[PDB]
Amino acid sequence: SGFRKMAFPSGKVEGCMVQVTCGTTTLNGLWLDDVVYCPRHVICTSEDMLNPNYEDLLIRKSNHNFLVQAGNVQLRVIGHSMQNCVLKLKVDTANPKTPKYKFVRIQPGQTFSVLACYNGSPSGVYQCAMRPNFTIKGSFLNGSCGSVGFNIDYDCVSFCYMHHMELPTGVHAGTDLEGNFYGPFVDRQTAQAAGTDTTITVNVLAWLYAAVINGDRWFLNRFTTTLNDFNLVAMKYNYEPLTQDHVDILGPLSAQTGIAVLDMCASLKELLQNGMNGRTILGSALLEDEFTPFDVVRQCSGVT
Amino acid sequence: SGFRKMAFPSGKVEGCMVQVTCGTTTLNGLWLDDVVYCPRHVICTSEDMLNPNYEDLLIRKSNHNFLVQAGNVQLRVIGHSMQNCVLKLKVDTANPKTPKYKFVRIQPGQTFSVLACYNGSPSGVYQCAMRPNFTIKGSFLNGSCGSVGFNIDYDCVSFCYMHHMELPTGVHAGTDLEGNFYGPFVDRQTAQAAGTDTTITVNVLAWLYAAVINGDRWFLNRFTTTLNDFNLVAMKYNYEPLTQDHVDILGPLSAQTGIAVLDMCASLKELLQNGMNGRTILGSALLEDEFTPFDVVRQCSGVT
Ligand SMILES: Cc1ccncc1NC(=O)Cn1ccc2ccc(Cl)cc21
Ligand SMILES: Cc1ccncc1NC(=O)Cn1ccc2ccc(Cl)cc21
Repeated sequence: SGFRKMAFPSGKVEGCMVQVTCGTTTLNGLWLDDVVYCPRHVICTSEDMLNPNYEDLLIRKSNHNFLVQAGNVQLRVIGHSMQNCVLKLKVDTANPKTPKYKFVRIQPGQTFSVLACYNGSPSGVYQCAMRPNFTIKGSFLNGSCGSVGFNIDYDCVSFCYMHHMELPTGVHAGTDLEGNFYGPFVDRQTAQAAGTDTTITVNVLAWLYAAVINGDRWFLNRFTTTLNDFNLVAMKYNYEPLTQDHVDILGPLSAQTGIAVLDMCASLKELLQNGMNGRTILGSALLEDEFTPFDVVRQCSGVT
Repeated sequence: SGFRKMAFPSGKVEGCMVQVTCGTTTLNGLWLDDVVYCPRHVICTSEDMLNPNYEDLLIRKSNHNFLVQAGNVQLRVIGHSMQNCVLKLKVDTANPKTPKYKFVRIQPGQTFSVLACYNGSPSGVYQCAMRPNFTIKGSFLNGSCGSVGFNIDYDCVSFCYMHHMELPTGVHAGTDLEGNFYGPFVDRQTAQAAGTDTTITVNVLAWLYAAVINGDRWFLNRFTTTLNDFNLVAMKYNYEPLTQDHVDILGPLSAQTGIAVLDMCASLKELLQNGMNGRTILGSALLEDEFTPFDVVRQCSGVT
């Protein structure tokens, strides 16, 4: 019992974190096999960020200009290439701590763990969600660039995010491990406003199922609804539209609890229309949307 | 920017987790040097839990009855002893992944990270606080016993908690690494109700300072208060009394923000008396009390 915002164990990713310095800029790198991945803005000065021409800036850089330090030892850089917004630094030594891994590009609403690092050293781990506006609400300071987001399935680490920047509104933007930004963000110090941060409805329903499994049942009502009726309410509250795909993904939670998905939708509808009335659900006074149905099943079954 | 419930990186603790089986009971063990620490109820059957005599039960156990598996390899048990509510299993091999460590007994209000494990394997990491009633609001299922709580200062892991049980109310009870329970709990399947779960006032104030540092300032008011006036309000709301020791610990946050501790107390007083009025602070609709002043400074400065 109990339901917590849980992150994946971070050891497998800690063994990959390195420090990358180019000139006067130091950020984090991810060392997998004989390649170190890092944000391409490591080649920039803060002045360059206003309007950087990365191909032109990169011409003035050689293998020896990229200083890569793993723990306290220096890695020898034998190649460097730019792939979208990330630099790939080929080193002469394969990372002995390389776990089994994949690079995946996640969709909005999907959750992942972040290992926040500074100077190649881990500071902490927390759980995030890729927002519907393709930002993440992380906790990052200057020097955190290159910190990565990931999921783990038994022994395989699926890297899904690399941190690049903070928007003027304090939210965060970054890329997948192929260097493609999530959303329309660009790695330049320019006006980049985020779109509407809508609520991930399917995750809120998953979290309502987690609450029922853990004993918080006060919000269960005598009503049901339809996908179309629910979605009218969800539109009004800036909630993502619920699809039959989402209903299907909630199937196992519906089966475990004996509460039909549409009945839970009706509970969520009343919660949206009437609020919590000073009450809490899983220790929260708001509707949590950063647990997917898979995270709920995982945490409620104890997958390791 | 951004403020998250952040856990310590868990790698150093993952390298210590082992599986301990005695008869038909399997739980987690913590392997440090040549000793494996685990809850003493590993020697019990579920029937034994109603009224166990641990010294008597332990007499029927020999070194070979404790099966300790680290990853997929078996550790040889050359000694076993009971220290309070934990068993110490001396093995013939020192854990090669033993980090620098200490055993500390924390006080209520102090926070720590939990590496939840099942069958000696890590499932996730989350941040906890030792409640004022000496329970923890964790996320643990059957088989999680032996999962540990810890803090890290650069390279030293301070182990502070080992999970033992869930109370009938879904809250959790456990010991320090010397086997002494936090609070008045005993390792027996008996009626154990928890005392009042009061709010950790000093942590709420630390989190209000974190909110100001991150831009959430709507709750700052034109008022001040005194320790005695504040404490009258704190009593009314089941908040822990604020001492001059707590004011002193908040000093660095007061200095960074330029907001006197008593002025922040007055903001907290109005928040208690008037509620949030449907507004949020650091994405929360309630007053968060599981960040200490040290956690706020740490996260807001980027200590690794
Ligand atoms: C300071 C901080 C806090 C949290 N997370 C990241 C950062 N760092 C930055 O944002 C660095 N940086 C500055 C201008 C700019 C433009 C584009 C890009 Cl990609 C990076 C940029
Ligand atoms: C099931 C579960 C979920 C979460 N956290 C822990 C557990 N396991 C237990 O509580 C096991 N167990 C059962 C009876 C009893 C009495 C005393 C003690 Cl020490 C352990 C006891």
